[PDB]
Amino acid sequence: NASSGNRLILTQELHTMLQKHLFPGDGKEAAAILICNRYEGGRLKLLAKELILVPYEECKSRTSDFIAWPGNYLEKAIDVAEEKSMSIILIHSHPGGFLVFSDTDDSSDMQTMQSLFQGVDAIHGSAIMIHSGEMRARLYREGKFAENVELVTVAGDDIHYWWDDKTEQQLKPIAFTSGMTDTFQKLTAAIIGVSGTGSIVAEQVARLGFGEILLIDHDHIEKKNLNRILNSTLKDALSHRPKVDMFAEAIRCIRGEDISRPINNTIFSREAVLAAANADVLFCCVDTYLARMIADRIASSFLIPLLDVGVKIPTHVDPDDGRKITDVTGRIDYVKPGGSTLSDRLVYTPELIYRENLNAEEYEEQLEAPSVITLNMRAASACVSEFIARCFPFREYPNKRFTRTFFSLAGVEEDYIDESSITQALNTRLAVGGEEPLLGLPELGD
Amino acid sequence: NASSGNRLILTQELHTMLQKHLFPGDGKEAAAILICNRYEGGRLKLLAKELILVPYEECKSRTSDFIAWPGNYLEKAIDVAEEKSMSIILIHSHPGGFLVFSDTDDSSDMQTMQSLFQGVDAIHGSAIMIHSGEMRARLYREGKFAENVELVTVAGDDIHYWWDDKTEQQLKPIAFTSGMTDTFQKLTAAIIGVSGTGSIVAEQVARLGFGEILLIDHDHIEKKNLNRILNSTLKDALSHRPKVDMFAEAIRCIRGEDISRPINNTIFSREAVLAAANADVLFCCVDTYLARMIADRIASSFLIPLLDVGVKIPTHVDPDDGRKITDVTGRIDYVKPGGSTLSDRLVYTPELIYRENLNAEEYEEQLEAPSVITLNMRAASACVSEFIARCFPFREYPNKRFTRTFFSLAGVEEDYIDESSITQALNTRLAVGGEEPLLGLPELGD
Ligand code: NA
Ligand code: NA
Ligand SMILES: [Zn+2]
Ligand SMILES: [Zn+2]
Repeated sequence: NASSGNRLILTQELHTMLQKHLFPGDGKEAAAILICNRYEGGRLKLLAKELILVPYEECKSRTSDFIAWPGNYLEKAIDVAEEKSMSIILIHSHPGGFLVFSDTDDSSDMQTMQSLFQGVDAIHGSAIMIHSGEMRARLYREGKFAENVELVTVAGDDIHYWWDDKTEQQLKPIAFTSGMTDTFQKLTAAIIGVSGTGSIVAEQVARLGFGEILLIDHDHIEKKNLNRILNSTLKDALSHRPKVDMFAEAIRCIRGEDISRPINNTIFSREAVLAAANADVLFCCVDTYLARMIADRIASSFLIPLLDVGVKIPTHVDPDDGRKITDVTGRIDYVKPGGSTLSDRLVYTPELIYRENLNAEEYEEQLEAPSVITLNMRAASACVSEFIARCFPFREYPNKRFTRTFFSLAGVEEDYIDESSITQALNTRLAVGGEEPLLGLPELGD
Repeated sequence: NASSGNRLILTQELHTMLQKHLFPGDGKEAAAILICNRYEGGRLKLLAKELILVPYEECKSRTSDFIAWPGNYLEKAIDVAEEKSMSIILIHSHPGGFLVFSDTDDSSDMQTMQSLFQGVDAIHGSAIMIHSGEMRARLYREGKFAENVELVTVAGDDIHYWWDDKTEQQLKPIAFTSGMTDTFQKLTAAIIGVSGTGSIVAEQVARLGFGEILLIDHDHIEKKNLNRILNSTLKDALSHRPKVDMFAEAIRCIRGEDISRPINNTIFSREAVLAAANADVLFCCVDTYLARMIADRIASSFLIPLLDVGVKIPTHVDPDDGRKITDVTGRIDYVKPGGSTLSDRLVYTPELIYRENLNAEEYEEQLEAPSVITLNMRAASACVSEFIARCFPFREYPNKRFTRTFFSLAGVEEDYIDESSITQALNTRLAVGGEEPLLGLPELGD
């Protein structure tokens, strides 16, 4: 499938360190080793986890077109990878060259990939980088060539997609053009919540040409939903139709192809998490602290960029006038793997999740923003535009300045927070993939 | 129908003058006369055109609960109305009172309405105002009571809807609540252009609960349209389905009721103009100078508030990088009857319309914003929110400050222009209704 391609994902931080080591300035090849976890869902994703730099002095020969792999650094990589059968990717630079593997590279790989597989029974591979930072990679199974990596990607402040070469033109597209659609057609988007905002995110993702669209929601269409959920009908409400099934069918009719994957479940489930982990981008549109935390942990664990959107209309009672709107607000948060998280930004806290679960049990035992499509659309359009701006930069300022966006329609103000202003906690789950218990939550354990 | 109610429409300027005369501060009743044109479409609309203030000194008696109508001012009103059979509305104030017609008012009307009809064979009526400016009115046919006016309205910087009293609660609703839906259910919206922006405007108007939705467009769904037009399907494109018929059917399914009126024609037609003139609000979403001028003239002629929206993505070729986005922009203009127009704001000019028509003929004889739903949604959501903000004020600043809105997503700036900063030309077509040739354009003549 156009939505079954494999992935090698590096964090921005690891990629920056790698590029700096591979291009010291003397124009000679240099070497490094990436040790990766894997997620083997509908597509294979290699998740860069550890980096070993091969010192220049340790390489018996370094020239502008060759580097000798010191055997003991292969062994050091085997020693890191052995316990969890991690994938080992050997990387070298092509200063003054091109992103093409040479005959020497092929013949070297034939030797080194057999050594790596004898050390660790796992998929391994090799990669090359040019000075710009762009990479190509390929994988070897049982120590013998299997396949190129379709996509090497880094979701930084800007999102970088480096595609395996084809005979067709593959220039980076400009925002809002048809090359944009070409990129999106090879990507998978996950919509968490087919909500007031999420149905609008999903509509845009569909019409922008994304190749696979996961829809995650356990809720149903109701009469109260009809003022907000795109594509929903009165008939849908009268049969309490699941939101994900309604929207999957809409996408099928819009696109002429069954490219949506409806998951009728809460995001707090093994089913939803394992499906979402396959995606190339997460859009979190569920207005609970729990859901935002799950999305946060998926994004870190599986190295997926995350866009989180919320809106609010707080009200108060005025002594003289009665109930009044207090404010009308929206928030868009972009989270890059290894950058500050939703937790760091206090979008949720342990206490807020605790109180929210208690209140849900109180509401269960016992058993103001009613018409808000305009606000939902104002926020959801900004949310998807943020993804476009990071894939195909078009703003007059660096994308890092817009890491958080807050707007008020009552105060007619919009403010931006730069990534560098956000304190970061230690991120223990980065690139751990599906290590059990899933996301560190025993409730999701196997 | 809930969409067949009649209307008495005053301009903000006339209403302000009327209220000032009716409430000089001595707490005694005062009197004035409104002379109105009419539009008799699917609903009767009285369009306030001229105002005669009855001087306090000319009234034989003025008390806190009575005023004597001087007969010669009825004759002056007859003399103004005679040529074009205009409707005459007698207005007096209720200082310290309520918006209820008294027995004295009923008995007075029985006399004066017969005199008015003997003078001018037309519908006439009477109205009352309290100090706040709120009004009630009723109409007399052949000089005898016929019916109350369902809605007296002034579209100023704020939009005022004064509804005929019912046994049910009728408090002014707060933005984004259910009372909002109650107001909208009695209104007619006209969507000019079921375009990238117009289909999103129409979707919001539908789900917000508007009672009647006119859709005006001659264009069809095509494959190139599927990345932008809400509710459109591949099947729609394969049969080149008219946009208005596609969207009318969507609205029927969404709302469970056939409340849309699809007009498969250009706005530059007698059919479209006469349909639009029935509306309570115009949304202009067609990106031609001609269409914006027609909408401008409809709004002035029939006293309809107008929201005009456009977006642009100018591009340029960079010597070093190739084609680049120059800017990514949107514009929302609110036009109130008697306020500055789209012409005043140079949204179109005679020269721009002339050149546009020549280029269309050049293109005819001979025979960059391709994927832009996110921008269309960002602009269309702001456009409908602007209507909400003026009907149910919720901003921390006066609505007049936001008469024009300009935003750039590339420069990350949004600017507002106040009505008071815009120069106004003489507005010769204000409240002339369907005087021929329609809109002053011989091409639309009968
Ligand atoms: Na970090
Ligand atoms: Na004027
Ligand atoms: Zn090489
Ligand atoms: Zn009275």
